[PDB]
Amino acid sequence: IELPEVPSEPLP
Amino acid sequence: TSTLQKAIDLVTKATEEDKAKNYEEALRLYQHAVEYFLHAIKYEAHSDKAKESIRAKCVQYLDRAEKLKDYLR
Repeated sequence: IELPEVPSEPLP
Repeated sequence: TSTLQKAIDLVTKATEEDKAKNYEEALRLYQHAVEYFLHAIKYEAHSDKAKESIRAKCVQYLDRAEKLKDYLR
């Protein structure tokens, strides 16, 4: 099982 | 296509949209991905470590969707 990691963007 | 596979597919795109500054599109995909993930652990059988992985990522995806919809609104 290999899941992705949400992108840590500089959004509000 | 497996339920989990779909979950990953939807989330994968969601991340791409988030990068493209598509909070709206990303948010929609995030909520969808989570839905499939939860359905996989419930409707599909998997080891404990697997479930924990889904439950952990699930809360991560939703949290992102929450904040996204938070400032968006």
